[PDB]
Amino acid sequence: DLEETGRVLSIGDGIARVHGLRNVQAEEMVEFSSGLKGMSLNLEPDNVGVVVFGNDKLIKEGDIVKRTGAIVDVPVGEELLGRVVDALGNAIDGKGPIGSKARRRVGLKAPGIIPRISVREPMQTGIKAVDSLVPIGRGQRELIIGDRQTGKTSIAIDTIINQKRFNDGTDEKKKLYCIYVAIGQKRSTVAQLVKRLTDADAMKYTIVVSATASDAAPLQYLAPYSGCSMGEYFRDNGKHALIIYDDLSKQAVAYRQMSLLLRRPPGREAYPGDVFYLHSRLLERAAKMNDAFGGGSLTALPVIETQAGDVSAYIPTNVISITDGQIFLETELFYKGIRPAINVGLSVSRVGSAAQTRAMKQVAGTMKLELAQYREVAAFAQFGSDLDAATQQLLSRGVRLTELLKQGQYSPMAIEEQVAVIYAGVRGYLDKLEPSKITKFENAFLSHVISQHQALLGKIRTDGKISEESDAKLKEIVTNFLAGFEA
Amino acid sequence: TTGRIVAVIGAVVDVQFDEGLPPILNALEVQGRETRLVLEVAQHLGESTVRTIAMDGTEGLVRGQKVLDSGAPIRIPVGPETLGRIMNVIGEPIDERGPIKTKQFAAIHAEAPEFVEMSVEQEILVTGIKVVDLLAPYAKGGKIGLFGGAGVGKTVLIMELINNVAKAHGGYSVFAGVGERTREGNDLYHEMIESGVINLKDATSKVALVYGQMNEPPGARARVALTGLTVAEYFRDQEGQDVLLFIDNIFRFTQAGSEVSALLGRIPSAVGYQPTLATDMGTMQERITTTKKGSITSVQAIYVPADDLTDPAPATTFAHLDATTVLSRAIAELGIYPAVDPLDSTSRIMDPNIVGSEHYDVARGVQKILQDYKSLQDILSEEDKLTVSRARKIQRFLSQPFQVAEVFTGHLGKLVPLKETIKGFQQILAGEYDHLPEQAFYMVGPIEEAVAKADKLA
Amino acid sequence: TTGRIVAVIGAVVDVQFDEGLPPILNALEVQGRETRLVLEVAQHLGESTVRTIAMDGTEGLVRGQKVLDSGAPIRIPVGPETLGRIMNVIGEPIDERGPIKTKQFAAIHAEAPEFVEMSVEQEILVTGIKVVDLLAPYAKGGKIGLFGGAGVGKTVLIMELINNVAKAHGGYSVFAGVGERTREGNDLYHEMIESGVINLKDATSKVALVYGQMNEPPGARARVALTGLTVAEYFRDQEGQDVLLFIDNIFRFTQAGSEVSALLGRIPSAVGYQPTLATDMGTMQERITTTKKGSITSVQAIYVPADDLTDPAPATTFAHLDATTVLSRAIAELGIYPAVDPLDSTSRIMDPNIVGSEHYDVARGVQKILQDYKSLQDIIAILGMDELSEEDKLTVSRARKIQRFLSQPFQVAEVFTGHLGKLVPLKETIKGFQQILAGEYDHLPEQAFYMVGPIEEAVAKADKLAE
Ligand SMILES: Nc1ncnc2c1ncn2[C@@H]1O[C@H](COP(=O)(O)OP(=O)(O)NP(=O)(O)O)[C@@H](O)[C@H]1O
Ligand SMILES: Nc1ncnc2c1ncn2[C@@H]1O[C@H](COP(=O)(O)OP(=O)(O)NP(=O)(O)O)[C@@H](O)[C@H]1O
Ligand SMILES: [Mg+2]
Ligand SMILES: [Mg+2]
Repeated sequence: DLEETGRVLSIGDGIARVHGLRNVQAEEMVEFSSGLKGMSLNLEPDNVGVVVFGNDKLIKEGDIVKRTGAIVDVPVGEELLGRVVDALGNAIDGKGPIGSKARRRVGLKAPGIIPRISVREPMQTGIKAVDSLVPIGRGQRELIIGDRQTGKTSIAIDTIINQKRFNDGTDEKKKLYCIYVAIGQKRSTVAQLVKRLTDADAMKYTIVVSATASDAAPLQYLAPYSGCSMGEYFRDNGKHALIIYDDLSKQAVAYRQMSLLLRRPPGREAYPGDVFYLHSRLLERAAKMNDAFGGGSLTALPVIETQAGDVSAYIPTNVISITDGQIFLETELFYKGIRPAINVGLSVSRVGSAAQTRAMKQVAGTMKLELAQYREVAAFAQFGSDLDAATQQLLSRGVRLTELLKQGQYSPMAIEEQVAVIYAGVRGYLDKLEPSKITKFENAFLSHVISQHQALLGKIRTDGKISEESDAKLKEIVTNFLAGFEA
Repeated sequence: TTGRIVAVIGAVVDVQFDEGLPPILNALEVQGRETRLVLEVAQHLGESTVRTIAMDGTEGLVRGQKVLDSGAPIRIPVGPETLGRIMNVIGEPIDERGPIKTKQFAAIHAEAPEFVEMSVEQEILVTGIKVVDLLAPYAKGGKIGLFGGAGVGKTVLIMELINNVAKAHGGYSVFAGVGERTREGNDLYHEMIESGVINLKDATSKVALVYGQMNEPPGARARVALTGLTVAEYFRDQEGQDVLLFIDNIFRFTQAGSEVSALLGRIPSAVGYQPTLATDMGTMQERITTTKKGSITSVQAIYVPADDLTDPAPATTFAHLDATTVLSRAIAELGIYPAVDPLDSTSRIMDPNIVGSEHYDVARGVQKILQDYKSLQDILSEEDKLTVSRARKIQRFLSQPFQVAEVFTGHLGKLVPLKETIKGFQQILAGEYDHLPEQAFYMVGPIEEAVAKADKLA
Repeated sequence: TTGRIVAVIGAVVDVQFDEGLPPILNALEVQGRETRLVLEVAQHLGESTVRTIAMDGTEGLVRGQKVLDSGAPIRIPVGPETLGRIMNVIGEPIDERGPIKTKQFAAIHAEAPEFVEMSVEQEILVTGIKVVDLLAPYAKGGKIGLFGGAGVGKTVLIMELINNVAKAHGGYSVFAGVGERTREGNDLYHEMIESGVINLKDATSKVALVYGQMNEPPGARARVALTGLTVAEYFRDQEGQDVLLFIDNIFRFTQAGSEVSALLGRIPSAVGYQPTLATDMGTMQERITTTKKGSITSVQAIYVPADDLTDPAPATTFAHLDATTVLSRAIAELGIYPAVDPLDSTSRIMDPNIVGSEHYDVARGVQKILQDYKSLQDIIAILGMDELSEEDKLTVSRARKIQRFLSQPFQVAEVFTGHLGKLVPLKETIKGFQQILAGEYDHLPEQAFYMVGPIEEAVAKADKLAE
């Protein structure tokens, strides 16, 4: 039966060439005699090129390969929350079977033009620089991009940790379920990651999909799509999900391996012609649904690793163009003390203000301009001791605002707390303070306003802005506090 | 005749035919599927087998699956019924509104007009937008590079262009979203409905939409510009119109061509581009031109890879451009709308022979004064102080309220005839309004409205 | 079952079998050889033919020569009796001390420990090297990588680590010499006999040695890392106790793979590498790990071809590490040894919650002053130092002193420096940099800070440089 079965002609480097299987479909999952699965990526006149989901030591020439009516799907639902799974939704945390009642195909088409409505609901990271200057809304795709060790994962982890307050709340609408897809990472890194989320009490609303460095290439290739389908269950049921793809550079490497070994034509950087199509199919599935379709959303935060800051390499170029905006991280910023190391000048969100609350909108506009004006002049901050008061004031203000965009890890901020800090800088109250003392100021200032002035913070969120009365109370707290702090 | 699939490798499908082989570029229809899968013939491999590029995903295809030769390249609905509709590369409605009920269909691969059909007429296409018409005017049958994108009012400028050309020339527009982000395709459609350039309740729509979205295979994104072109060609070649064609964006056209070339196993050229980079560009671009029946004029959003103007992609594209519209965040942050950079935006037809002698001099004068203004920004005498006040009022007069922005801004939009634009800027250069204030020139139409705004500020 | 060689091209040997085909990874034994020649099955080509990689030279092989399937992958001696011995890729003794008298053996190919087997414990491992301890500290049981171009200091650093950490280690150590200098293997061997770490007459040896150096063909170089780590895996899982694993140089594993890639019939990826670079690396690296059963503190020297850290080999290695020490020719060329780039070295445990806020603050302060100076250097090379404010030129002078206080004479580098080796306690490292940052030595000459141990020696040097 060479219609529903076949025989291995050759096997090497995770590619089985199979004779027969005449009735196999493109991309169909088939099964080897050993129990290993494989995907039929190359249908040729005289063979099927099958990519191996495992160790090829278990596949030999002449081995039988069968069609099984297999569907490449994954478990989906609320039972995955708190669980660590592999690329196929198998529990790898040792806590037993997923209690899944529903499943979904990993390879599905994105919603088209009509079922969508414009992105308008804030997706709050709790990271001042992002929420103020690179705002993200629900349904958006926002790239996190930079060299190794520039703080990319940390942005994602703080974002996930930030959702606890909405998720512990009663406003069923602000709630955001999270999915962290690890691709190509080492297992101990992923364990540190999950420990961090567990200690933060973030695991209970997070799914971790993990296809690590020793997992076969096709498993790493599938992981994003598997994660995506899990996200789509929430999106299509009137709920909101956030997915992180950490990282798509590693997924593209896995796909390149398979492509080259299937002898598909190599292009720039040896990537195949369909490598853009690989990521665009994935990233288009993040969407904001109109009310007619339940009004759910899937927000994606893909991660891309650049090499020596080259944002114009092949895979970076692809994902930059695909996404709605980018958060650019830089090594010189990181070591200068700008952490998170966001280049605000280059970073962009095409969704913009539409993803921002009134409270944030009333302070972010000013900060954006004052920093933009500062950027034109910043070059001679250590060389402009003589120039006139106007350009001196631009530098003084801009250096101060830059310090206010610095943030520690693992403590994402409520919006009212963010705007209270940005308020102090933009209204000039910190213009006389030594720049190197600002981070220390903010830590203590924020702790003071949270501890004692919870009525003021509540009012900022109650009103949805800083009113005249809130402005008055803030002026007295800040100015008196600053005097004591710089003693 | 009916062929059979013999190979499926990603978005490349080989089909064997027993009788007559379909010529290269023919559309083939895969049988036994949910939605329409079109394959475009790319190569005759030998032994009665053709290589094809898929227009949609190839998952689920089986060797031996039946394929029908349609007898022609991809053919799409053309005519008035396309206006206000959204179709894909293969001419299907994707706006969920039913059939596009045209009385004619047309092949998306058409040869560029012959040498004998060329119109030697170097004519300006009046947009009614002050910055554009005076300083960097559009030429009928020309190509315009549109620079910028986010927060610089690109979509509003596009919709106002659509509005103005229809209102003043009776010419329709076609928008081709090449590598369209689905979210942004949705946004654009709804913004067009709100501005009124698309009407869902009657036959008064001014644009036909053609979307080739980012999640579609290389073949689809490479051909969707030709689909847009073909819709535009109907209005020129059948209805004698001066047509506007928008391509957003031309780099993703080139990118999709490169992907297609790679998939077909063609050896990449310098910087990884397709060896056919220039010919892929030329066969598309040359269809945009003025002929004896009418013209297609094209505004093309250009992305510049690595900010390298010498990169093969923009370098090849620039060969075809007659003008640039540079949208600047610096101009936007000054509150000037449209945010067109009046110094960076250029036009080949800014020539005393082509435009007026009056046109050329006033433009050259406005260019010089705005340059001199930036030179005198570093440092005045009575001659210099006179030119600084004049150039600032000229900066404001380049701003303009758009009809498309009427529902949002609340202010009435203005379409300014060419001669009214020229005289207005001319009179400031002659200093007939040195007696009048500065902010009286901000957001007006003809210069008479600036005089009317000055009276209101008394 | 028996096969016959049908093709020989360099290290790549094709063997045809009439009956039972050997599975991929199986070790095959070539018949009629003076010394044991192993072929490892890499591919099934079809037509009853396998493609193999040789573990030694293929000179003298003939088409038709008999090959036996061993029925398993390469299996090597493991256990206590490997200690004090030197083994090659296939587990043969190369120290001329007779058989490895073990009765326990292990295949060099094995599955990586699962996710459930991971340990999240991370505590500092003090090295007594100022730059490392201050800025990018190592973790006990963590994965440490030492990156560098040719000749910048990877081996000197690993030898110093062996000196400061391994010589007083209470458990077992494994050193794997992978594609490096045979001379360095001989140096190390005799140094360890002198230090008593290896004992030739009793059973007290604490180090197992495994070597396959750059005189070997690529097959040996491709597999010798697995041999060395298989030895370490035994000590981790079967003895349980804390294991130190040193590898010099793990790049040579990936390079060996690139040497044979074309002959294995693969289209190249970028920069001439095998398409399988990342998955090959992953399957190997994921075994080099602490688990719930036992701890491995792994220190891997990682070569950087053409000094380009974006080269696919080192680029792909970063993600496998908990601490990275990146060396630089631009720093070494100034006489700053160890040539660690303070602005390109990182550690998971560089966290205020782990190392304490004082350690963290001084380290971040040091990195800021150095990055600030680096960003100014080129501007003042043209416009002149005189253009700077007293604030900027104060941070220039301070940064240049900090750069110098980061240098250190190593005990293993005395033949290069002319200076006695110094080991600096963590407390003193922190204190010294804190003081320089605070401006407490603004009055002292730059050079007093160069090539010393603790801060007191800089003070002492300042007096000596006077008269
Ligand atoms: N806001 C922050 N403040 C201080 N330290 C930070 C911050 N964000 C990240 N870090 C530290 O910077 C280091 C790198 O951050 P990480 O989030 O791992 O970046 P990455 O680019 O994802 N690294 P990798 O994936 O390993 O290339 C870690 O040690 C973090 O603890
Ligand atoms: N800490 C040090 N102090 C003084 N000199 C050093 C030091 N490290 C390296 N050198 C000098 O530089 C040479 C090369 O150092 P070494 O550690 O052998 O380089 P490597 O990075 O291992 N190069 P390779 O093995 O060729 O990839 C040494 O032999 C010394 O002469
Ligand atoms: Mg990371
Ligand atoms: Mg060395």
